Amino acid sequence: LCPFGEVFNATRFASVYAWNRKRISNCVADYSTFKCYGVSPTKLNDLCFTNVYADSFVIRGDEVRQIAPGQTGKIADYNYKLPDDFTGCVIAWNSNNLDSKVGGNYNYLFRLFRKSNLKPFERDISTEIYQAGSTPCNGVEGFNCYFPLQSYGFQPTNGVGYQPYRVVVLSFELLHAPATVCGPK
Amino acid sequence: STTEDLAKTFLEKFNYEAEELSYQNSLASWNYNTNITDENIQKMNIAGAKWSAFYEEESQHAKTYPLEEIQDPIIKRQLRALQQSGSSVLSADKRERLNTILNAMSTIYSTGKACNPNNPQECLLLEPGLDDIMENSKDYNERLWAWEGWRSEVGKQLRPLYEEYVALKNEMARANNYEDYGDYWRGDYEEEWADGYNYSRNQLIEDVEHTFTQIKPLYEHLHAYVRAKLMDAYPSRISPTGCLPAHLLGDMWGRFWTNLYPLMVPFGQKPNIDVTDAMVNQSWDARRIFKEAEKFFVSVGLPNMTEGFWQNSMLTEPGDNRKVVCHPTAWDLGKHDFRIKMCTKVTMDDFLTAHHEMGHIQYDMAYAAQPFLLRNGANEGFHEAVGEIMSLSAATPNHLKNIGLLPPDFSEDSETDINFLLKQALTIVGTLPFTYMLEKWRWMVFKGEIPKEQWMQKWWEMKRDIVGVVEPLPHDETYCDPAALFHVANDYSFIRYYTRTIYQFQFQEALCQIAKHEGPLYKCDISNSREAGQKLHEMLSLGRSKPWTFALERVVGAKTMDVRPLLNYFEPLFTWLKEQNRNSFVGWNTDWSPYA
Ligand SMILES: *[C@@H]1O[C@H](CO)[C@@H](O[C@@H]2O[C@H](CO)[C@@H](O)[C@H](O)[C@H]2NC(C)=O)[C@H](O)[C@H]1NC(C)=O
Ligand SMILES: *[C@@H]1O[C@H](CO[C@@H]2O[C@@H](C)[C@@H](O)[C@@H](O)[C@@H]2O)[C@@H](O)[C@H](O)[C@H]1NC(C)=O
Ligand SMILES: *[C@@H]1O[C@H](CO)[C@@H](O)[C@H](O)[C@H]1NC(C)=O
Ligand SMILES: *[C@@H]1O[C@H](CO)[C@@H](O)[C@H](O)[C@H]1NC(C)=O
Repeated sequence: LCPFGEVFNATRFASVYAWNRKRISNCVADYSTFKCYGVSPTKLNDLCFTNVYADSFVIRGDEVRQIAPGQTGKIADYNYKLPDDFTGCVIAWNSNNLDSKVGGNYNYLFRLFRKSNLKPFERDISTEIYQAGSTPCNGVEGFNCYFPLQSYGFQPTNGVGYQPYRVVVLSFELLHAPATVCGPK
Repeated sequence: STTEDLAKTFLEKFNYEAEELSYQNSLASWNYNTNITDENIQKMNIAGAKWSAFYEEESQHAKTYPLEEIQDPIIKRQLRALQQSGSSVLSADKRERLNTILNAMSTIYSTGKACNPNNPQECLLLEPGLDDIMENSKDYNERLWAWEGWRSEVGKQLRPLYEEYVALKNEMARANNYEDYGDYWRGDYEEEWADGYNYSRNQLIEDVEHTFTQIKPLYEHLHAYVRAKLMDAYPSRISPTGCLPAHLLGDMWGRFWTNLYPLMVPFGQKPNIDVTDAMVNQSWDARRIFKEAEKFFVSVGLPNMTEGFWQNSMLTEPGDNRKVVCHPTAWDLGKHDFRIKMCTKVTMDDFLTAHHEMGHIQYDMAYAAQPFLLRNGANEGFHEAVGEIMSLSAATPNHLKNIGLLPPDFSEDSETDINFLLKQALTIVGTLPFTYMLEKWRWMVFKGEIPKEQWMQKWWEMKRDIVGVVEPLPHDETYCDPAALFHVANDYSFIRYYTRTIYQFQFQEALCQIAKHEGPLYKCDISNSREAGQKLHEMLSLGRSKPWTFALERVVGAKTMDVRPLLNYFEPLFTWLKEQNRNSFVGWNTDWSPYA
């Protein structure tokens, strides 16, 4: 009665920085790896679905284990963290032959340094040269003063453990938002 | 406001950066030795140019400002390697002679040729003319003229790098900003540190007598065991009771001693086994050998390989104008890319090499979780030295016992064990003795106080002492044969004895002890054993986080080196060899010509 699965068959996945968040309503659906907490994805019909908070990213193959609330890791520290009120799951699948080009794809970034703690779902767009010496760097490369971002370099020849994956994360806030299941009388 | 985190990022960014350069150089190298075209003949100098720029600039960055106040020796050593470098500071006019004597060897070797005495122009390279005589025919003059042709028209063009070296080069390394370079060419193991133990290296060399009192009087018995059993080798010219010959030593540069042993034949007829024809006769097939030699070490609690490796490793020989070195190499492409190339041909060499290759490609992922600066096992010497002992384990009928048609009690009959398959004792150690003065040559010419009465005179006294070589036409001390070693420009190791030599000593003090046999590897179980998996697959991963002595100890139980693996495993023929002959005349007997 409504189209639901736009994000599963997506065309391209954005960078690991710009998150994509959509609001929808009154839709439901059913079913390489899948694992969630609230309820079985096939029997989930027995509960009230209220809020939709969708996102997706690209993560190297092996470190899919780091996407969970209250974990440790550089990628989690600099991109995304989750709170103690965890309600959701992480879905991913391998698309090496679909996302890797023989020449090599080198258009992705990450972060290495910070200055303080970060609240979940926070962004800093500034890319100014990083100073730690007493004498302030006025834009001199090196000497602890550099540029933060760095590429990734994926190829189809890369190994299975480090082959690219497409990452899907769905968050449903258990607020009083409307449901997506009903019937006759 | 601390220097630790100030200097750490400098290490981390380049540790993240170097992966792309390493990967690109790997594909370039593979493309070249697989596809040899004029477009590909030059890959290294252009692919590693960026790597060399990175290395040099970061070396000048880290060198000029040191890291005095750091409190973690593991990290200090880890950044020390790329902290210190050089070889690009000295003046060209004087450093050019040094790099010339180092490098110009390869050019003359590439333009060299050795040929027949009656082949003026049309003739072929060195190897095929002389390497087949001992195994095929009996022709004397062709082998006899070898050293004369060498010394007259093949070894004479190693002099332009010769005459200056032995005359002047001993002292002119004073501007090398180090103690010396022989310490790094044959001594890059002398390192002293902290955290519980201070470790040394000279105990791995000074124990010659200690560790081979049991093998030292072996020439003194073989000198008569030749007449005892090896008579069928060569009569009518070789002295029966005199000295061992030295004008027919066997080869040109004295590498191995395996070209003179297999000449005792008491019988000719036998239903032997062979990879050429007997491969598939007795309930065997050639296609599933790769699957079953996997099963034997994967059914122990490991999962199997995907089809990616299967389609990446094609099973056809090059054959055509496109050709690769049919010798298979465990390609360390990195980034979880492990690949091997081979030729379609069944041989026992092929089986042993394939076994070593799958051992490599299986143990490699144990440390796969570590970042770039730890991409190797405990020691690369083992990764290429254990091929021999795995081949030895493979060459035994445990396979026939495991497939279950010929029962294991079908031991070889008595008259079948004496012919061909009981000579393996000194094949490894027959090349050891003549390397000590070569190893110490720089170690005692670095001083510069040495006089000219001793250049390398010790050779002849060592032969008189242990071996009994009576020197023909002299390649004497004036003719510095060690200075003319062939692999000088190929930067292969000569650091311990030749390569992966002395690190093999103390590790096997308890290998089969853990593999639970009272004695040797014979009847020691490796297959279907639960203890083998937890004895190897979890501990075969060290990294740079812990010193190599901890990895050694966790296997052996002792820090010092011993020789207990040299146990009664070799007894069944030592009981034939070393009891009787302690009376006969060995070596020099004053009945022949010494100078000739
Ligand atoms: C590695 O070896 C084989 C590869 O499939 C597995 O054993 C076989 O598995 C298939 C599929 O499950 C069965 O149909 C066969 O009967 C199995 N053969 C046996 C048990 O002899 C084995 O399980 C694999 N190891 C792992 C950990 O997956
Ligand atoms: C390593 O060898 C040390 C030798 O003496 C030390 O030499 C230098 C490094 C100075 O620090 C000097 O004061 C020292 O006495 C031993 O002292 C040391 O114990 C050895 N290492 C270990 C772990 O025992
Ligand atoms: C599109 O989504 C469906 C939903 O299950 C999936 O089966 C299919 O493989 C996807 N791709 C294509 C090309 O249909
Ligand atoms: C070698 O190069 C030629 C032409 O560049 C190409 O056709 C061939 O496939 C290459 N060899 C391999 C093994 O790919």
